[PDB]
Amino acid sequence: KTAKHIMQIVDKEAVEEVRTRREIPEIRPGYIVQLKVEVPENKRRVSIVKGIVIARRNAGLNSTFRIRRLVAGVGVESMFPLYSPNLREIKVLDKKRVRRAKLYYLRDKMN
Amino acid sequence: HLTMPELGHFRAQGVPLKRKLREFPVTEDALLPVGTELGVRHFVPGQYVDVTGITRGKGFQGVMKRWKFKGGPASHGCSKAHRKGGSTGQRDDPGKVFKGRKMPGHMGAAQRTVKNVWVYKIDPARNLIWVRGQVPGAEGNFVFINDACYKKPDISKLPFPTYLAPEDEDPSELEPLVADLGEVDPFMLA
Amino acid sequence: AVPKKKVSKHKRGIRNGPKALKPVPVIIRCRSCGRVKLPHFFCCSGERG
Amino acid sequence: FIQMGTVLKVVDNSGAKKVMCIQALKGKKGARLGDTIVASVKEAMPNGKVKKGAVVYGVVVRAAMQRGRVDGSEVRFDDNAVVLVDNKDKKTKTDRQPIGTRVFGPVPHELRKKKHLKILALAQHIA
Amino acid sequence: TKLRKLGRHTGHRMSMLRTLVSQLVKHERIETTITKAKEVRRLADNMVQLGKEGSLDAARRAAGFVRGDDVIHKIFTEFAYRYKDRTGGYTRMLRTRIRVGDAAPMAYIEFIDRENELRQSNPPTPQPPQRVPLDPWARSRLMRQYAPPKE
Amino acid sequence: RSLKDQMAKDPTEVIRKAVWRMLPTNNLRDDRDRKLRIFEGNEHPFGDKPL
RNA sequence: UGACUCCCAAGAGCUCUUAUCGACGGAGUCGUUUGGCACCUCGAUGUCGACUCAUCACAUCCUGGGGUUGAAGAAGGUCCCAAGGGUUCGGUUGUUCGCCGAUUCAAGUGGUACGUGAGUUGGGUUUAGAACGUCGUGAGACAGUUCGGUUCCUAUCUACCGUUGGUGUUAAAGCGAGAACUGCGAGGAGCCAACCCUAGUACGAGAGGACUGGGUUGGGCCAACCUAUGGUGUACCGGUUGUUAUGACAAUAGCAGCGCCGGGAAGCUAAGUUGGUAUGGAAGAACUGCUGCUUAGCGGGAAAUCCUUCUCUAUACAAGUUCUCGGAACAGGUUUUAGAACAGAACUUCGAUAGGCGAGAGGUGGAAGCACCGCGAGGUGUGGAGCCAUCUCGUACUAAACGAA
RNA sequence: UUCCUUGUCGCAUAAGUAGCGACCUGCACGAAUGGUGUAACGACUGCCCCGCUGUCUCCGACAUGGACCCAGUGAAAUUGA
Ligand SMILES: [K+]
Ligand SMILES: [K+]
Ligand SMILES: [K+]
Ligand SMILES: [K+]
Ligand SMILES: [K+]
Ligand SMILES: [K+]
Ligand SMILES: [K+]
Ligand SMILES: [K+]
Ligand SMILES: [K+]
Ligand SMILES: [K+]
Ligand SMILES: [K+]
Ligand SMILES: [K+]
Ligand SMILES: [K+]
Ligand SMILES: [K+]
Ligand SMILES: [Mg+2]
Ligand SMILES: [Mg+2]
Ligand SMILES: [Mg+2]
Ligand SMILES: [Mg+2]
Ligand SMILES: [Mg+2]
Ligand SMILES: [Mg+2]
Ligand SMILES: [Mg+2]
Ligand SMILES: [Mg+2]
Ligand SMILES: [Mg+2]
Ligand SMILES: [Mg+2]
Ligand SMILES: [Mg+2]
Ligand SMILES: [Mg+2]
Ligand SMILES: [Mg+2]
Ligand SMILES: [Mg+2]
Ligand SMILES: [Mg+2]
Ligand SMILES: [Mg+2]
Ligand SMILES: [Mg+2]
Ligand SMILES: [Mg+2]
Ligand SMILES: [Mg+2]
Ligand SMILES: [Mg+2]
Ligand SMILES: [Mg+2]
Ligand SMILES: [Mg+2]
Ligand SMILES: [Mg+2]
Ligand SMILES: [Mg+2]
Ligand SMILES: [Mg+2]
Ligand SMILES: [Mg+2]
Ligand SMILES: [Mg+2]
Ligand SMILES: [Mg+2]
Ligand SMILES: [Mg+2]
Ligand SMILES: [Mg+2]
Ligand SMILES: [Mg+2]
Ligand SMILES: [Mg+2]
Ligand SMILES: [Mg+2]
Ligand SMILES: [Mg+2]
Ligand SMILES: [Mg+2]
Ligand SMILES: [Mg+2]
Ligand SMILES: [Mg+2]
Ligand SMILES: [Mg+2]
Ligand SMILES: [Mg+2]
Ligand SMILES: [Mg+2]
Ligand SMILES: [Mg+2]
Ligand SMILES: [Mg+2]
Ligand SMILES: [Mg+2]
Ligand SMILES: [Mg+2]
Ligand SMILES: [Mg+2]
Ligand SMILES: [Mg+2]
Ligand SMILES: [Mg+2]
Ligand SMILES: [Zn+2]
Repeated sequence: KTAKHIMQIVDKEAVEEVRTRREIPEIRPGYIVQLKVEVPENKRRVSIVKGIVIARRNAGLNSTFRIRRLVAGVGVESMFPLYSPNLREIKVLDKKRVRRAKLYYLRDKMN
Repeated sequence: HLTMPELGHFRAQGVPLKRKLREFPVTEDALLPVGTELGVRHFVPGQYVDVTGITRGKGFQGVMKRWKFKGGPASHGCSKAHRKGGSTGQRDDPGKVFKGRKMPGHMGAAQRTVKNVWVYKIDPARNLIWVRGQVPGAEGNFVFINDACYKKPDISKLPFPTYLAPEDEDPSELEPLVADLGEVDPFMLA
Repeated sequence: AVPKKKVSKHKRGIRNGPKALKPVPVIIRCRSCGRVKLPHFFCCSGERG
Repeated sequence: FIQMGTVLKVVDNSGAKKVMCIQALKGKKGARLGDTIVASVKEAMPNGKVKKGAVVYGVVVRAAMQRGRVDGSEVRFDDNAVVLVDNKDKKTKTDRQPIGTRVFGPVPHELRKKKHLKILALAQHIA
Repeated sequence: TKLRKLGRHTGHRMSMLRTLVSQLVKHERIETTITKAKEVRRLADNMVQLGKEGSLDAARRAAGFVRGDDVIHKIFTEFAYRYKDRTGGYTRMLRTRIRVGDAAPMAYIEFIDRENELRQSNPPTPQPPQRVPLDPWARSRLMRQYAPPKE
Repeated sequence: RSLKDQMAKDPTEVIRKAVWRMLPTNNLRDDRDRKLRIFEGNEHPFGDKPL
């Protein structure tokens, strides 16, 4: 119990450390977000990524979210850690009305 | 919480009552007096350590989980031998099963060591060490940390025989120490 | 698989040896109802219930 | 995992349209994103460099199986696609010459670390 | 919490637990196996807490578990008044005997703070307001102690 | 193990093994091995005994 | 007979017998081939192949170390040393074998009842049905083909994998215990490739192109772990079909073997993530040199051998060591990070061990009631609402010493 | 129905002792022990393709019933010692 309590304390402090240096907006399923992603594998190449949030998981500093988009006609799904330092900027562009927390039916959608 | 013999051992050594005891072999110059407090500043961030603990228990286990045996087919006539070990020897020469034949039995809850475990961060205020990757054992169980044998740490950098803090030292004033990674970007020279 | 030989009384006695019953170390007797019982067994409430 | 029997789309202009993987060049379980496979051509255009039934090498540029990245990110594509590369010179076990001259569709960031630099140079979209 | 299977499939298990809680509310004390009582105590406490909440939503949730109009009325009137200031722990279970026939250990389980309860309960004590806990490091600093002089 | 390595390791075992297989194989053998006290040097603790 | 080793050396090798070979003829070794015998078993020792699990020998396929070359270098040939670790997936065929395709550092040869059916299969063969060809007057036959054709056993002993109970180990309490060790001894671990630098250097006319040393990235194998990812998550949340019931409304419950769909934390798990694939010493294989001066001695010397890292280990009977206790240790109860039982570990009332209650996190996704819009299905607001599998924190209300035991 | 034989050629596959189409050298086809075809039909025996999948790469989680444990009752083959 004390071990898990220590993990929770350290995670809470780590999350509050990040949120006082960078601005991270609230991200929900169905949100159209645009973000700039630095990929350190590809010589730290920065690209702009835009898509609809289809999934989210709240796990403290290791919270994740998933983005579905079309790139040159091919559907590309990307999962990002929310507090990753390689996300330079996150903007929320639009909010679609959805009824659920996971939108995996969008993969079977024609568009 | 203690039996009377253990309580008497602590009483006659003149030390406060402890939950876990472990003995470490040392050289003669590395001895410390009874009652010396050891903190996380024994280790230097960036060094490698060996971590020993009792692994996760798995109970009684079959050959497929315990030894990665392949088992049998799920169809094509196979009769009640889907997860079994198959043959356990040869016929009459040797006429016996050899020692060490991999069979079902208890798995896990055993002592194992992970070598060359990298120390990322030292937090001396809370006596916490951040160390990269997995460590054997359950949460809340005890592990034992030594210098790494394979990647031996630098002799001139280790606090010997231990880090001896002054008593005029505040718990609030110590800041965490992170391993120095250098100034050469590993993603930009490739 | 069948037994190859009859089991002797010696081997049967050796097998059944550890399966002998042992006495219970602690026995409680209630002074009111007289029930003989193990610890953590309820028999009686006190008076002025 | 891309393995023996996997049918892949061909997303360059080498003339082939569909291949079936023979093996992954590395890995017991098969090929992930960025790996090189041996394949045989199942469908080809009538006028192209590569004919039906030929044994070819191809670099996986789109994969339906998710692939993790160094900072915890993941990427996943809808289908499985290859770009055909030269296999006549078998002593050059490094960055191989693409057969075609154009690459259609998105291309993973993984090609730089796996040293598929010519395909990365030929690509228009990187995901 | 370890939720026991009791050798029954889910429909049978939940039907039996609902029937047992209803019989416990009706009779105020029943005898069953120790394992079944360790399962029944949590659900009986949940039913009492639903009666203490007292709303229409609580009544509809409780009517989906317990059986009988007398049981739901007893829960929402008599138990609601009786356990009004008791925080939790509305039930007591005590091992009694070994059953002939299958050597099952048996236990009484009863609602407390009533006439002819098995033991006298503690008075209903309201909980103190929520304390902010100390850090595990401050607590560990305060937990250090030596052996008492007994030699 | 060679005789040279055994002599380097523990030379008393050489004598103990030579004597052991020269004794009859019965239940008295280990009692007789108990009486065989071998020392690598000139020093032994039985100086108060009638040697 | 077969396989392998050796002796001779005509001849081939431009010259040159033995770098590579080797006619005519000889000597052996092994016990895998084809055979010979008929000693065991006919009051039964169940086939070939596949699967699973292996283990041994070395006459070595790869990796490691060498001598020689008809060895410039690269690539090889040949022989010696070496069994530590390895030695692929597919197409046809019942096939072993073998061919073919794609690979690989390599895709070794043999023994183990041609290892392994009280461990799996049952495709071939080798009962009874049927057909073709052929042979037979015929009933039938084939060592030819073809389609079909019951695979029993609850483990007593040895062996082996695990887990405990007792017991010897004079001690001074006729001694009984709790901890912490040491390790006689045993087991495990032992791999390889590609690229880059050294270096387009050495070598070579050129084309080509190193040894040595050091890095990086992979593959395989092994040891763990669950933060995140994926799967699952049958007493969580929501949607929904048929029916029965609570008279109806409203809100639910049972069953459709989670009724069916969409999600899902913990836990488990790999498809995920980590950690190893060392170091140092000793003795030394082929081989290599130095000293001698005929007996020898000494130095160097490999993925091999022995210690060292890792795991077990005092029933290690010469039975070990240290600290402590003496109404000690157990037992019982609540549990669990542990678990078949047993065992371990926590807690056992001057107590957070479990339940309950309260708060928060997490999941789901917007409860009911009421109001407004609409003829209506329905929509909007109140309102990140309501609910609760788990996790943390607070709290003795219940059960653990409620043991006035 | 062909021993030699996995005959040879063609289609097909990355690769096909299979299958289909040829050829004729029919070991040892052949005309009511019928010859050659044939729409429809077959729980008959082959071959190929699409769909689909834990058949497999490579196995994992969960659920019920046994196996485990306690209390009742209580067999079997076998057995020179
Ligand atoms: K022989
Ligand atoms: K016979
Ligand atoms: K070699
Ligand atoms: K050589
Ligand atoms: K073998
Ligand atoms: K068999
Ligand atoms: K047998
Ligand atoms: K026996
Ligand atoms: K999970
Ligand atoms: K629902
Ligand atoms: K219904
Ligand atoms: K014929
Ligand atoms: K006819
Ligand atoms: K039929
Ligand atoms: Mg397998
Ligand atoms: Mg399987
Ligand atoms: Mg059967
Ligand atoms: Mg089965
Ligand atoms: Mg024998
Ligand atoms: Mg955990
Ligand atoms: Mg002895
Ligand atoms: Mg013979
Ligand atoms: Mg017989
Ligand atoms: Mg040899
Ligand atoms: Mg050379
Ligand atoms: Mg071998
Ligand atoms: Mg096929
Ligand atoms: Mg085959
Ligand atoms: Mg055999
Ligand atoms: Mg064999
Ligand atoms: Mg057998
Ligand atoms: Mg069987
Ligand atoms: Mg058959
Ligand atoms: Mg005839
Ligand atoms: Mg047949
Ligand atoms: Mg069988
Ligand atoms: Mg030893
Ligand atoms: Mg594993
Ligand atoms: Mg996980
Ligand atoms: Mg987690
Ligand atoms: Mg997940
Ligand atoms: Mg209604
Ligand atoms: Mg019903
Ligand atoms: Mg019915
Ligand atoms: Mg049901
Ligand atoms: Mg679901
Ligand atoms: Mg799920
Ligand atoms: Mg020498
Ligand atoms: Mg040396
Ligand atoms: Mg002893
Ligand atoms: Mg236990
Ligand atoms: Mg609690
Ligand atoms: Mg939420
Ligand atoms: Mg609802
Ligand atoms: Mg034939
Ligand atoms: Mg062909
Ligand atoms: Mg034909
Ligand atoms: Mg005829
Ligand atoms: Mg006729
Ligand atoms: Mg006819
Ligand atoms: Mg019984
Ligand atoms: Zn009584």
